[PDB]
Amino acid sequence: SCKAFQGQTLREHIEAMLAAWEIVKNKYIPSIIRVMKTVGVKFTEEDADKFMKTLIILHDVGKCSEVYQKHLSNNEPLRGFRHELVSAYYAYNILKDMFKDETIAFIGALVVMMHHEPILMGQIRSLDKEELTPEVVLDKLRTFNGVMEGTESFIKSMIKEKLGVIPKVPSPTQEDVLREVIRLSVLARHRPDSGKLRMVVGALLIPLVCDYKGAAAAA
Amino acid sequence: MYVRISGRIRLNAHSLNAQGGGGTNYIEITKTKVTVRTENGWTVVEVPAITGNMLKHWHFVGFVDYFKTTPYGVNLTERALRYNGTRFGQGETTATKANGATVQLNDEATII
Amino acid sequence: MYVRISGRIRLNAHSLNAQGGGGTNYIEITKTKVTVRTENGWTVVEVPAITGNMLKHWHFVGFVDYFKTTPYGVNLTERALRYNGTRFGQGETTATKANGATVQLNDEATIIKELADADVHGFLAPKTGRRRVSLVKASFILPTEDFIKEVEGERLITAIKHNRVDVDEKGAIGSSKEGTAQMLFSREYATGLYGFSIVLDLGLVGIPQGLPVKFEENQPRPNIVIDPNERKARIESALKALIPMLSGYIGANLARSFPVFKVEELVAIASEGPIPALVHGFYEDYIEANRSIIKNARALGFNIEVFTYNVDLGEDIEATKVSSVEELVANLVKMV
Amino acid sequence: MYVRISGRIRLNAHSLNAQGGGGTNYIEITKTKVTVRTENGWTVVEVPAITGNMLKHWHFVGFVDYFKTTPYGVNLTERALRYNGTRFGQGETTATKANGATVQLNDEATIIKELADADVHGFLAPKTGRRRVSLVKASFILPTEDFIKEVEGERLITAIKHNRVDVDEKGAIGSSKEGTAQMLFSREYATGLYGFSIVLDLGLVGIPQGLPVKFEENQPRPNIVIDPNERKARIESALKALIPMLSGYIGANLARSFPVFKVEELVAIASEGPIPALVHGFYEDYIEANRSIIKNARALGFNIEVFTYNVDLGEDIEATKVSSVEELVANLVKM
Amino acid sequence: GWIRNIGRYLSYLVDDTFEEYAYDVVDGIAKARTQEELLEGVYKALRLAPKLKKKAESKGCPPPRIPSPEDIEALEEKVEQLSNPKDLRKLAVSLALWAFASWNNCP
Amino acid sequence: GGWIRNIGRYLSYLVDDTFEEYAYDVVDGIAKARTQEELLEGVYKALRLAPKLKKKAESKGCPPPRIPSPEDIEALEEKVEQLSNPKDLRKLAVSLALWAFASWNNCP
Amino acid sequence: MDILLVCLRFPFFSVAKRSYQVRTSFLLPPPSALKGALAKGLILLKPEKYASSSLDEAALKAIKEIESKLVDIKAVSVAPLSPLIRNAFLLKRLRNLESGSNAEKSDAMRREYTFTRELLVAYIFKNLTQEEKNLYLKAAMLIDVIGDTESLATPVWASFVKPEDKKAPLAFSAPYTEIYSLRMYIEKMRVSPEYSQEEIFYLPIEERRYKRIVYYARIYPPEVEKALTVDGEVLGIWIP
Amino acid sequence: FNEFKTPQIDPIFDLYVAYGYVVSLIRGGAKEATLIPHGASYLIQTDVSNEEFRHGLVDALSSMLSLHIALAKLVSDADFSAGANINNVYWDSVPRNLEKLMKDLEKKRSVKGTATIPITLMPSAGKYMLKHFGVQGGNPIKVDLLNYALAWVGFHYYTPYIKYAKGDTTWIHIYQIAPVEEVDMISILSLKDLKMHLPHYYESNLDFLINRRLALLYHLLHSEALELFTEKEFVIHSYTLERSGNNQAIRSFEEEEIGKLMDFLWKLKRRDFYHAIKFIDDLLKKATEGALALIDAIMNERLEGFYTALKLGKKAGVVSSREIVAALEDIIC
DNA sequence: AGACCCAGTTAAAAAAAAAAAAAAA
Ligand code: NI
Ligand code: NI
Repeated sequence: SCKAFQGQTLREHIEAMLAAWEIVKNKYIPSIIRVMKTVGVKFTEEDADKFMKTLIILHDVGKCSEVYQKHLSNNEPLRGFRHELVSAYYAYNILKDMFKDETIAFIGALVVMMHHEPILMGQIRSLDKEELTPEVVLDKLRTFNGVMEGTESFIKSMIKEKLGVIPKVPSPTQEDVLREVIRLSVLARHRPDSGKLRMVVGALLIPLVCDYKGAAAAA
Repeated sequence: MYVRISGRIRLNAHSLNAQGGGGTNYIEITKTKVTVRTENGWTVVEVPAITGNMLKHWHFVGFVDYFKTTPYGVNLTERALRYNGTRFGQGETTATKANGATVQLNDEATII
Repeated sequence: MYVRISGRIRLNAHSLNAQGGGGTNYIEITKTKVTVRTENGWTVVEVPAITGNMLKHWHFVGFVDYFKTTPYGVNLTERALRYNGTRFGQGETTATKANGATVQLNDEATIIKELADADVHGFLAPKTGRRRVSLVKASFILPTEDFIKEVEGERLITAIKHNRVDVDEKGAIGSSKEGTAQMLFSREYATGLYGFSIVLDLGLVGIPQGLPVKFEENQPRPNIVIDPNERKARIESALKALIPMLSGYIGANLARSFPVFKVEELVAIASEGPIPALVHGFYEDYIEANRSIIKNARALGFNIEVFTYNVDLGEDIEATKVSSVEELVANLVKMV
Repeated sequence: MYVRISGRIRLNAHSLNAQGGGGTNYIEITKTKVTVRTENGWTVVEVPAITGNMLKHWHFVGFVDYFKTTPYGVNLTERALRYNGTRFGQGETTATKANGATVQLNDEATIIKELADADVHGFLAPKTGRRRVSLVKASFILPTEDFIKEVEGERLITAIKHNRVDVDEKGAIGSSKEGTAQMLFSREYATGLYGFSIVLDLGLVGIPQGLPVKFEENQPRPNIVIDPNERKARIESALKALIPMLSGYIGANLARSFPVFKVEELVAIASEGPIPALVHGFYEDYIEANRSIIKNARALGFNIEVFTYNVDLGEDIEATKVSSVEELVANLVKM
Repeated sequence: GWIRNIGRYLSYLVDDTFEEYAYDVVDGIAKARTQEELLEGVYKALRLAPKLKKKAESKGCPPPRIPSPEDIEALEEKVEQLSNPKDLRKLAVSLALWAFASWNNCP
Repeated sequence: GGWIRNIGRYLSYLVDDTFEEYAYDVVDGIAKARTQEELLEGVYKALRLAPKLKKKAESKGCPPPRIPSPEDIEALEEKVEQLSNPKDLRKLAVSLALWAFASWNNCP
Repeated sequence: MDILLVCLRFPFFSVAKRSYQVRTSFLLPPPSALKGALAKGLILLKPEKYASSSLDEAALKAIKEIESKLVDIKAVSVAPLSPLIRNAFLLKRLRNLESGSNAEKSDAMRREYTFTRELLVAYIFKNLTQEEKNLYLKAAMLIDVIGDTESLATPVWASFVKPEDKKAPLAFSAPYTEIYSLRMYIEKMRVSPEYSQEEIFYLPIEERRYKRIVYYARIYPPEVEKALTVDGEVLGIWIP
Repeated sequence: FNEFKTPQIDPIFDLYVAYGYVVSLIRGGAKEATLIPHGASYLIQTDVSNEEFRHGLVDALSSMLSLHIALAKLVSDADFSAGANINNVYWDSVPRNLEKLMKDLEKKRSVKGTATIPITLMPSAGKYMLKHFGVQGGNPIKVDLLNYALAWVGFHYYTPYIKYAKGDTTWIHIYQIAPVEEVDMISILSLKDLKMHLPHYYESNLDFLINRRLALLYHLLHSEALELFTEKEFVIHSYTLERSGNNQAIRSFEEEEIGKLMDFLWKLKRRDFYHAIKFIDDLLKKATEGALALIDAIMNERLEGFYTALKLGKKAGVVSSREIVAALEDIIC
């Protein structure tokens, strides 16, 4: 029930991402395993597959938020809204709900929030000088007022299409979304192992941006 | 030299110094608040008034009019004959001369 | 001579002390709160006010104007002749005189001996770091509390449009992109029964602050660096500087405003010695407070004289009903 | 002798106790925080509060002027007659006087006898010790809480920008590149119904702090180092110097601002013996609390007289109708 | 509330697309120590409003619309209890601020 | 109490569109009146230009222009007579002038 | 066992730390300041035993007598009930006390102060005699200044209250040496005046704010078995 | 657990050494830790004795020396050396102190001496302190080398500062943030992120900065104003230092103008940041009269001044978006 | 106590150069 583009269904985008992962996993999985072990959590190949599929099914979930849905309907300006941040919050919630690990949900939310890295970089470059000091002073999550219930129910079904675990993500208001996304951004920006976190988030980001150069034109 | 004049003058049927109330057509005369006791304390009442800036302009007009007849009336602003009181407006580093030239600002004595 | 004048004067249609608008055409009059009773608890309201430095600078203007006529006008700064109240500016060590001489500021005695601007109105030289407090203390002229009570409360300010009528050389009006030099603005004019108070502590004229008293032979005498004639002339000029105050010169924008003045009521005291400052002609308990102050001062045996205009004072204090300020300053300068 | 005055005074358009921004064109008057009751949490209001240091300095100024205008006032410091305030420091060990003779600071009785300014306003000589607290003290002058509550949300602060119009020798107002001093400074003024409370401990003038009494034949008697005439003259001078403060000399910028001064109400309590300080006029129900102090004044039977000005302080207790501060000081100097 | 529409219909005087630039009316509304003068200022705004409508319909841009009556009702019922000058100044300055904003006048 | 809405309705009907009779002189007279006499003349003239509005509404099919209630006139007279202060008088006159311009329910 | 309880509606005080270029003050008056004020009152009453060659040693012996009559060094306590706040005052204070540098050397020091409304001050004694109890009761008044002379003090009333041994939360100061198990404040206020030792005091006063500042008030008092009642409310004074 | 004890000196320097402690602990791990504020104690609860505290401290000190070397006797542009320090002597005392710390705390051994305390770390610091009559020949107050280094790292990394010098005069305004009830590592790292506005940002902006207050507002524009994240609200204490003619002193220790300016900025840019940034930048660039008008509307708060600023906005070609005036009205209340 | 001190200092040593993803177009 979610929509990714103005004339493209988000379910088709999800299945295209899944097919791309299924065809590039043999090439891309060992570096992911190594970096995620370097994060500090041990895991198996099936655990890595489950983690990355939960990441993929929520790569652009925030696209079916109310603001971006209205933008898809009619060309109303986004006014600085970004779907990755809501996607980061969703990824953090479902990741932490069934993995019971704080750092795994942390890295997943950070990498999913960096899916649209260069639009964010361009928005920062036009506006002030520093990047993602808290939601560019409330600008990133300003016009966002909520999401349609059915849309989120959709990804719940997507969860059922990945695994039998029930997703217990709460209804996203403004305050909780702000709190979680600020925690994520601040922890990423300032932390003694910032270099290691940047390396691992880039390693997880490479498969996410692998969706360009042909696989994005069709969608 | 120094002369101070005052007095009372009776006026009637004058729209002298009317602001206009902005761009609207209802031209309203200048009004200023004054204090009159009326045996009940110095109450404030809005009364028609005439700005002293207008008196300055009309004194300028009379001065140039009576300086035209003087044999030494050449030493006057170009706008003086124009009946324009604008002296050294926006972006004016020189003085307009009635002879058809310009005056450079170097000293107040030269200007006067 | 220590003198203190105060009183209440009607005033209207004056643009004194414009705030300047902060760069906008609509320049507004300076206003201050007055905290009027309004028949109940103290309620504050902001009404037009006249700054104290306005009064001090116009006293300086009258002072220099009266030195212009008097023979003892050579011992003055040429900056004063420019109607400029600046003492020495900033970053300036040596000052210039009216005759064109240069005076060093290192020693205060040298400044005081051949000057009066730095004596009557004080001075501050940051370069030398030498400061002398003025003998002229000027209060703020505010509409009285009873006036506010009887007018309840308004803005007390009228906005009047003023325009420039500049045209080009041909006699035409266009936009500023071609060279038009006319431009709009507006002015604020105020009114009310204002009240003023001025203190001339003119007992330190010609007296340096570093060594105020000599005590060479162990007896009290002021350290006057000038002859008594010059000091007397300076005192007379300073007192005569009050003549414009009650007639036509208090504020600024005199060319277009020329604030309208009349001596509604006045009271001045002098004793050639330390005296209480008069309560401002602003407060409700004004005349009673003045009567009590004068009767208490005269009950102590002091040789204080008080002169009142358009007020009965206390119908028992020996104070002659004066006629104007000219004879007031005349008697205050011929009393010694 | 021992005097405690307090009350309410309404002041308008005064730049007393400024800061100047530390060297900026904008001059910042003192602004403090006052906590008051508004039945929705103890609210805090930013309102100016005039310090007691200005009151002490103006008492100093009036005192030195009254000695200047008094033939009996000779023992004064020439570097303190310029309203300096500073009297002694560790860098010097000799007191300088307006005459050609100095004071050797080897003892405390000698400095008490030979300098009245060091008596009334105290002094401090770290080189030779022998400190002496200032006899006259003053409190901070801030608007009363009842007035702030009844004026609800208000800051009581206004600023008027003044300027200097200095012009060089040439008849033209130049820029900063020419050397002119045509520049603005924003003087910040204040209004409101301030409260004052000042203590005058004039019972120790000419009385050394170390030995207030002699006690040789075991009878109570003050140790007056000087003759009673000089002590009486000092009392008269101090009570007369209180007059400029209560009349027109409060704060700073007097030559420019001259705060419009008139006492709205005043309560004073005077006695020969020490008396507790009267409650500051800031509080709402302090006048009745003042009566409590009167009860304390009646706790041990003190010969205390109370002067009222635009107040009653009850009816059962004795009071004195005073029409102006000069009448109050006349009553004080009567005894 | 009821500030959006009054600000939108008051900003037309100072708007660039209208070459009359009634700065004086907005100046009078802005710093008004008493209610009567800010009321006079908004009255002058409403009096110039037909001129703005006429020039808008002559140029081609959509004509401005008179403020809704409920806005006037709210303004009248709020202006009466302006016992303290502070709230009156707050309202006048808020109106002046909303008189300076960007609006979609001529597409 | 009550005079506000009815005065607004009538003054709008006098000033609003779909009438081609735009009388602003009466509105200016009501507004700029330091004394009460000229405010009364202005409101009287506004009330007098009732038959024109009624005839035009009947001719062009517009709803009839409602006339202010007599109690509204009562309240007007009481507050004009009981308020000798020019301040409140000016406030009332300018309030009426403000209510002269209102976008009420015009002709469909 | 009696407690000398005094009410003073003083506006301000200034008691700074080892501070220079600024004088930040304590939130509550220190015991040393209270003892000095009481010694000043005693001297003002009658210098029959406080009069001697020098004022310094006279004050020293007065403070010694006060400490002797008090139970211990950290005995006198202070407790506010009104919200007190800390503000800043810039005054030109002379700094001639430095090495040389003439005597008129003055700089604009930020001599900040603490505003308040009303505080209670309790003195602990050792069953002093009736004559001495009256002398101290009349010495409880005459507190005409607290801290520096720029800010004065004014007592309202004085009383002799009893501990009455009732369990209630406390509000007065207490040393932190013995109070460990008890929103909490703690600093050093130099309980021993210096006239030419190591301890830390605790205060049950929090920070709070209004917009961006701190106005100090009291919340969540600890539990102490020793407390009394006065003026309709309940206060608590620690007893060694 | 260890319950790291912290001595009590003053709730400015003590909060600085607490910031040093917490940053050293968060550097290198220290999970399941908290900061308990006790008015002035500011203690830490962490389950470690001493491994990662050393690791984080040495990492932070290495970063300190690297930044000092990169910035430019051994004067540099570093915040802990000359970016906030007002004394020229500090510009040479800091390098030698850091070199001594490097020579001391690198071979797993404790410190052996002490050091002086500066005005920036503690405004109540000075070589002249009176005891009964006068001052001593030295300075009785001393700070341990470890405490000094932790205070330095907390000052440079956590508390923000605004620097503006006009030819001879130099102004530095440091506004430290303190808790009231409780904080956490999320709050600590948020406060670390609050540290911005690198020392040297002056290329041409001074041409319109002129007034100190205007420069302070412009530099606070690029700062951050969000504190509701931490689940606990904070407080700010600001102190200023001036140097006119090489004379350094204190003229402001507890002043509200920084606080009210910060609140006004937070309540203005909450409804947008792009339009607010554009508006403030344009008025600072060309509508200098509007900038002074806005500062006069904040300093000595008067609402009408805002309008005049908006007036100059039309003189500056500002877009004047819909949400800016809504935020201003919300500020008006 | 007392001195100062507070910003530009300028001979052979070592590598060469295109996306299409969606922002207040
Ligand atoms: Ni995406
Ligand atoms: Ni994608």
